[PDB]
Amino acid sequence: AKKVKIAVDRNPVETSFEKWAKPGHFSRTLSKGPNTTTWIWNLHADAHDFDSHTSDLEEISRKVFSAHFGQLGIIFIWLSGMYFHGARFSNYEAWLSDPTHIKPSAQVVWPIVGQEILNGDVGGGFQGIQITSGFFQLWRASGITSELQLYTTAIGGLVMAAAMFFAGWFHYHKAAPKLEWFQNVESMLNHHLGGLLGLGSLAWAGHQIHVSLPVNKLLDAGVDPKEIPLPHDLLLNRAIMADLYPSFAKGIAPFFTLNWSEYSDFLTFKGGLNPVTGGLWLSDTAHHHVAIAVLFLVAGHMYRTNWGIGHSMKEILEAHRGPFTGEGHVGLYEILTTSWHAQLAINLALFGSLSIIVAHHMYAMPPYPYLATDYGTQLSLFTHHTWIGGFCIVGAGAHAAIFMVRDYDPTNNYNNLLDRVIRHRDAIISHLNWVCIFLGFHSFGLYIHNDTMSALGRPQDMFSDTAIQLQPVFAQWIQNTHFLAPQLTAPNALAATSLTWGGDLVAVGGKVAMMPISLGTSDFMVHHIHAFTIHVTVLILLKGVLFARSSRLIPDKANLGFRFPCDGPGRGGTCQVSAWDHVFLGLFWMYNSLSIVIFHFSWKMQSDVWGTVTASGVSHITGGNFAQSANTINGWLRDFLWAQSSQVIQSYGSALSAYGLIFLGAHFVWAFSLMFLFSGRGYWQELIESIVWAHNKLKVAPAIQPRALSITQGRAVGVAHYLLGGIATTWSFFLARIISVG
Amino acid sequence: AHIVKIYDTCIGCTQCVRACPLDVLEMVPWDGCKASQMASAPRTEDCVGCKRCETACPTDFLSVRVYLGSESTRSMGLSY
Amino acid sequence: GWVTFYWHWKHLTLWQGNVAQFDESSTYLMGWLRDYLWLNSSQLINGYNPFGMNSLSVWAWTFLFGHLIYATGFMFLISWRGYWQELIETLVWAHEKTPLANLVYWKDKPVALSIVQARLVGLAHFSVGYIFTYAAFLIASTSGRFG
Amino acid sequence: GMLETPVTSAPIVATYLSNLPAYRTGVAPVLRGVEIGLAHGFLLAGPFIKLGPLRNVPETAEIAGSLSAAGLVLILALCLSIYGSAQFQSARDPLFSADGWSEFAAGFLVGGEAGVAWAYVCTQ
Amino acid sequence: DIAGLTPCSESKAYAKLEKKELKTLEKRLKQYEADSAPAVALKATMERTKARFANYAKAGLLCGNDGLPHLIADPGLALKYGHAGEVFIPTFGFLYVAGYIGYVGRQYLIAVKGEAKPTDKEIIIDVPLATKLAWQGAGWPLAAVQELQRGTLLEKEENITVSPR
Amino acid sequence: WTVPTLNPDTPSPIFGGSTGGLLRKAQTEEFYVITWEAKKEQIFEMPTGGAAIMRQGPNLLKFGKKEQCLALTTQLRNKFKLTPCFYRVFPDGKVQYLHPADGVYPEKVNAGRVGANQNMRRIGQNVNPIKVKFSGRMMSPAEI
Ligand code: CLA
Ligand code: CLA
Ligand code: CLA
Ligand code: CLA
Ligand code: CLA
Ligand code: CLA
Ligand SMILES: CC1=C(C/C=C(\C)CCC[C@H](C)CCC[C@H](C)CCCC(C)C)C(=O)c2ccccc2C1=O
Repeated sequence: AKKVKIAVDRNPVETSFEKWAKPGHFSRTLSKGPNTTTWIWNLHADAHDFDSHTSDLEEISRKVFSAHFGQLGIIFIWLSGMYFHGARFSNYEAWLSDPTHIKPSAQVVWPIVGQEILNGDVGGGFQGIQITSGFFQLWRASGITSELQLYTTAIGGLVMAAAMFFAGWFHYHKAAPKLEWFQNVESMLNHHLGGLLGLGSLAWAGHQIHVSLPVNKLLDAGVDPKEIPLPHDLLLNRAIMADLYPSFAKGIAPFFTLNWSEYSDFLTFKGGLNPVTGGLWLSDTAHHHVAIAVLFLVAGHMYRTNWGIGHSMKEILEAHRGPFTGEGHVGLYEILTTSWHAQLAINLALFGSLSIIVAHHMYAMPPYPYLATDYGTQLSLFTHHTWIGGFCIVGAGAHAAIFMVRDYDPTNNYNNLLDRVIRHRDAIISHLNWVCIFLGFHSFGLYIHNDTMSALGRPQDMFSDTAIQLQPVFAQWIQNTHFLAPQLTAPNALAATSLTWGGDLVAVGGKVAMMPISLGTSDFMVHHIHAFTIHVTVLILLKGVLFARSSRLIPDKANLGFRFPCDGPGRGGTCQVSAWDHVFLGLFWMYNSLSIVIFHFSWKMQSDVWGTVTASGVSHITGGNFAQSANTINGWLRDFLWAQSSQVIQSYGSALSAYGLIFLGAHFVWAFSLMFLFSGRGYWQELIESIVWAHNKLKVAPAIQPRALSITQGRAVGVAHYLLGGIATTWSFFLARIISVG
Repeated sequence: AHIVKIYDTCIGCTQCVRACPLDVLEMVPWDGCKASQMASAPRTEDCVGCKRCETACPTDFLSVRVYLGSESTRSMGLSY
Repeated sequence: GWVTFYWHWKHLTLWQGNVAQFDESSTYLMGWLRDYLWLNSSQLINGYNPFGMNSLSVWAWTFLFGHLIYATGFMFLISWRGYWQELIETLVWAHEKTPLANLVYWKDKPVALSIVQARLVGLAHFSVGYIFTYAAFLIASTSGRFG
Repeated sequence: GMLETPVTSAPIVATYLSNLPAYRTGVAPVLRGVEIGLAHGFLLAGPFIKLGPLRNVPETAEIAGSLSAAGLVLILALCLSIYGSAQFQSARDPLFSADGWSEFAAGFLVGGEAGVAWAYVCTQ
Repeated sequence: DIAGLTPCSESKAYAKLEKKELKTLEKRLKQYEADSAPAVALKATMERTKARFANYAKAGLLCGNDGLPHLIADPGLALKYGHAGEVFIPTFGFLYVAGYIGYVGRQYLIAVKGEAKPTDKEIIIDVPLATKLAWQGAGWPLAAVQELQRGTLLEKEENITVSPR
Repeated sequence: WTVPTLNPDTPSPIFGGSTGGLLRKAQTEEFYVITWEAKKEQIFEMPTGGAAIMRQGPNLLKFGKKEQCLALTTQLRNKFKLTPCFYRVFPDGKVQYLHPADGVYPEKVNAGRVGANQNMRRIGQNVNPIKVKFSGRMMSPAEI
């Protein structure tokens, strides 16, 4: 019964610049200094690999804790800059008056070498680069109405950034928590559930109830922003609040007398979108965060810390034991309290999956005012948070394999769930292998079938709505069920959560904010492409984790490590057997799969949702050509890539000309990467020998011997440039397109 | 079967024998070096060609060399 | 490729009489991408479309056929043998344990392609896709424009 | 040993397989070929008729689809024959021998084509 | 003129190009106020545009049928017709700087080879020595030639490692 | 030292089993058997995946290829300080013994071994490929 308590060590480390002048001090191998250029790369590669610098878990934990303060401090500088640039280099104040006609802008370029052309005409008597980060919509929702309010937040952001860097220094050099402190998982969950998420949600509900709701109620009514009461006047004067919301006339007595229905005027359950702004009702959002606050505060009292009541996480795991799984969840608690990599593998997996869920829900239920009709912001936010989720998931596979090689110990794992999974890995991979082959034929083969039938003049033989049909009946049933939910299954909800299920479109400023989305044969085909490319990515990453330690090819792969190039040309060749190489290959397939996801979103929205409302009806940007054209590969090449890339390639001479340059430059970086992927360092080391000879001939040869990159660094350099070039190419193509037409 | 040759620059460090994951190499008495021992390759039919032995040889140039040759079930490292 | 792009673009402008386009647009790389590759693909990719097809549908089909063989070559050049040999080992296990299929058996033990073989196989796909893509575009752009 | 599992080792599953023509020993290879060929041949006609290029023709659809199913059975019979030639060139069951498999392939052709023809008669 | 080109000052297409660029700037100007911040910036751009087209014509460049300046690279044609400032003079401008940078780096590399641990003098630069060598590089062409004539510029063939042949 | 004789009835470790074990090759071409003595019951890692408990006293395991046997030998020797030995077993019932070939592990020099594939020259003293051309087969200069 070890008590939960604060435990630190005083002055564990000395604050000196001595080690700043001795590169490689952290590692025994690199401390001796460089002899070849390979040393330089090894310095940066192993800088943050704490688990390999020392075998002491306590020393590892202390570095992780303070390295996290540095990450927090950097985000505050970044957040402070975004708020500061909104105050000083933006047209936010003009945007508040005419949100539907003025383009948000918060970056201005200096007039040098003729780059001032990038300062485009955005509206409000302002010249600058149009932004797609959606900060203007966020600031309006919170109630910000002046650049002074933006300026104060930026100054507060810098103070927080200074506090974060002080905390990191303090908790590493002055008062470093001990290992027993870090292992109070029950205590940490209690505070992070009820304290971080719980009180954070309640505190934000306080801001919305007292600041956001009154300010946005008057803004929607048409009141001039400068004439709206200041947030503190709303807080101090209950009389003003009563006018906007009569419930405030009764104070907090209804809350304590359980007459919660009195607050129905500002704690609503409307559903749908606000017709004036096209975003979610803020009164709905306030009741959301009040409900979420109570749920998490209750969640934070589940685990036992010091007073008997509560649950022991170890006891829960050991009680869940069945007939089919041997010992069961035994041994997981020790794994998850002694391996940082195991914790990181889980957290990256769900944090990445969460970021992808955010992308889907924010576009379908636009939570900010004027977010929906700003098509550039909608496209950018969905695409940004899909890419973030994709990288995090691939990292989850990377750090699951690191655990398997370094932190896995067979003695603690005998006949438990983890052990039994390893003992039928061939069954898992063989079945997942077949599923991927099945999904590739029956999804991408359909496109090849349609392309061949179309080229042969046999349109009646294609898979399409006017031909052999493939209707997503299951998805269509769910769309109808959610559309009728308010009638019978959610009686107290006035409207459906989203307008995608069905109903009538909402138009703001003559543009569609959201309307029902219909699923047809093309949607059926593209969705099963997603299932195919996701399943393949699982195969590559899961295979690396399950075979990290050994396989039928390399029986002792664990001893070789997590990151090695091969085990030589024997046995036919063993290139890229290490678990690190399964992340390297998994990155390509993740990039392949998410590229189709963001092409699917971009074409579907322009074709079927986005458009201009007129007297006759809705005219969409691409005129509803998704249904008939997206069933062939040729349709994607012609109608999507070739037609929509018109904007980016005609950008020269305009404010969007920067996107044209980056479109070419991205194409360059991508092709440049194939040099590293298609070659090997054997050629390059011999090439450097001849180059070194010329320098030797001129007495200008370096003391640090030039070396071709290692085998692994060639693969890492290749994939990093491949991803940057590919992703930046889509980034330029999307923004130049949507900003130009959207 | 691969071909493995030991050259007279061997210093008898034994690192090639330790590195080999198939017990292809062994040390034998010799008089051509201070260690009075030399590497030997009596069981090359079990060699797979991994070249871990070459990775472990300190001499420059190598004193143990592997020349990949005809393939077989053993040299191809198959368990099926 | 650079030689044949240069020969083709300088001649298309001559054959249309508007040599000024090459003189003005050929000095920067956006002109090549915009005024040569993108501009002259319009007829090629319309060989077959949701409304019908014409005589260029064979070159439109071959154009995508080339892109596919080219992209398939990347697989043999980027991913190397060790990954595939270990994957094939679970396929060997699956066949032997499957009832009603282990009655049939192979005579040559399945293995992954060799290190050297995959470089040739990847280079062959890369070259074929290279050639077929430009052959379809070269003929289609020139023939449709005038022929 | 191998990972025991109900699918790999169960009583009900084992009995079902033991009654299939492939595993039913004591039967001449030719007869097993006919029994196996008939089952596959009968099914093979389905997809060709419903989804073939001439599926929408009123009466030609049945003939064209079945005639293509007969062709595929002929190709499969060749695959069976050459497989026996390669596999058995030099044991408990007669089927797994050069003599047994050659009879097996011949039976499959006779049974398979009969099944395709029998499927056609069902339609008309 | 040279190669069929004509002076930009006398080129019809060159003059028309200036109007197009100024017209584009003027079109954006009329959507702002007289002395607003955007208007002042646009007016500044127009002044630079007018200055640029006057400078290139004053420099006596040659314009093609495209009406854009073209440069002359042959030293004989450049000095013959006063185009030395396009390529010829900048050629010797770059080489002086390029040799300056290369010569300074070579001097520093030789200097630290005598030290006990040359490798640590490369990742961690000896700034006092580097600044000393930075200033002395202004006379690199003189120093470079004298090394060549004294035979200390190149290593001996017998002191350079080479592969078997 | 004399060549040990394999005892097929030797007990095997406590292992549930896995899908990474022997295949049809063991029944047609060959397989490998490794045996050793255990001082106490302990958990070790199977090269085929998973964890097994070694019984006190003799233990016996069967593997699909030689490298798997010698991978387990390295573990037992280096970590648990045991002294295993393994054989090659053919479907006909013949048993071939190896590692240690002469009873002493190859890392340690032992009298009586005869040098094999030893060239009394350096790598740089091999003849050129032209001088071993048309020798009836592809031959490296190192072979001659
Ligand atoms: C001025 C204050 C100061 C000083 C003198 C030291 C001194 C020391 N620290 Mg401490 N430290 C400080 C502040 C300081 N620290 C702060 C503020 C933190 C909180 C983050 C830490 C956290 C910390 C950790 C966790 C560790 C140390 C360690 C060390 C030792 C080596 C550090 C080193 O090599 O840094 C040289 C490193 C750098 C100069 C890199 C700076 C990285 C920062 C975060 C900036 C990141 C910028 C980012 C990449 C920007 C984007 C890049 C992109 C644009 C390209 C040394 C005793 C290490 C130690 O004792 O090891 C035994 C160690 O593990 N420190
Ligand atoms: C109610 C208490 C509480 C709260 C609010 C937090 C909050 C946080 N913890 Mg947790 N933590 C707690 C209790 C708490 N913890 C306890 C009791 C333990 C010991 C078992 C831990 C152990 C722990 C570890 C080991 C780590 C965290 C980390 C984090 C941060 C995760 C990133 C994030 O969401 O940043 C959101 C950012 C903000 C909300 C703004 C900055 C932080 C504000 C000001 C809240 C400060 C809360 C703090 C505990 C209050 C006292 C500070 C000081 C005066 C003593 C986050 C700030 C991770 C981290 O990033 O550390 C740096 C991390 O590595 N915590
Ligand atoms: C965390 C969120 C949060 C916060 C901070 C607040 C805060 C506030 N709400 Mg709000 N509210 C919230 C959530 C929140 N609310 C939610 C979720 C709901 C929905 C149920 C409401 C519904 C609601 C209503 C209906 C009303 C308020 C009101 C108020 C105000 C007065 C409350 C009151 O009577 O307090 C009573 C007393 C206290 C809170 C204790 C104060 C203790 C002080 C700070 C101690 C200081 C001690 C220190 C040593 C002294 C200084 C010394 C120094 C100078 C030397 C106050 C600004 C009322 C108002 O005026 O609205 C305009 C009001 O009518 N709220
Ligand atoms: C919370 C996130 C997180 C954290 C804390 C870590 C932490 C760690 N990872 Mg993990 N990882 C993550 C996410 C994370 N990872 C994700 C999302 C992936 C998938 C891509 C991976 C994939 C991964 C691999 C494959 C490996 C690690 C490794 C490591 C360890 C050493 C890292 C190191 O030294 O980097 C040092 C940092 C650098 C050398 C800088 C990298 C710079 C990149 C390539 C720049 C890319 C472009 C840039 C962002 C934008 C343009 C820049 C401009 C200048 C052009 C360390 C424990 C390594 C290890 O050995 O672990 C045991 C290791 O092998 N990680
Ligand atoms: C366009 C390029 C391309 C193509 C077609 C493939 C195809 C494939 N890859 Mg590969 N891959 C590529 C690029 C490509 N890859 C690249 C660039 C990389 C490097 C990053 C990789 C890395 C990689 C890995 C690491 C893996 C794959 C996997 C796969 C397979 C997925 C499952 C499957 O069988 O689908 C079905 C097959 C197809 C869709 C191929 C086309 C089929 C056509 C359209 C129909 C059939 C034709 C028909 C029979 C007519 C033939 C006539 C003729 C005989 C005369 C498949 C063979 C995974 C795998 O093997 O999973 C089992 C796997 O693990 N790839
Ligand atoms: C890179 C190679 C190259 C080439 C292809 C040319 C080509 C040309 N040069 Mg140039 N030239 C070059 C390099 C070159 N030069 C260099 C490195 C220098 C020294 C810095 C000069 C110095 C130079 C002068 C001084 C003159 C030319 C002239 C010419 C033209 C006719 C004579 C000539 O050079 O014939 C072919 C070129 C060669 C065989 C290579 C060597 C050329 C020597 C150095 C100059 C020959 C000048 C010639 C005797 C003049 C006679 C009168 C002329 C009107 C017929 C011709 C356009 C003449 C001109 O302006 O004509 C209109 C002229 O007067 N060149
Ligand atoms: C090109 C290439 C190389 C050669 C690339 C190298 C050696 C990296 C070059 C990095 C820079 C350009 C050199 C170091 C520059 C110094 C830091 C000094 C710069 C000083 C100023 C100019 C900034 C490989 O080593 C390689 C290895 C494995 C597979 C593929 C490849 C591969 O394709």
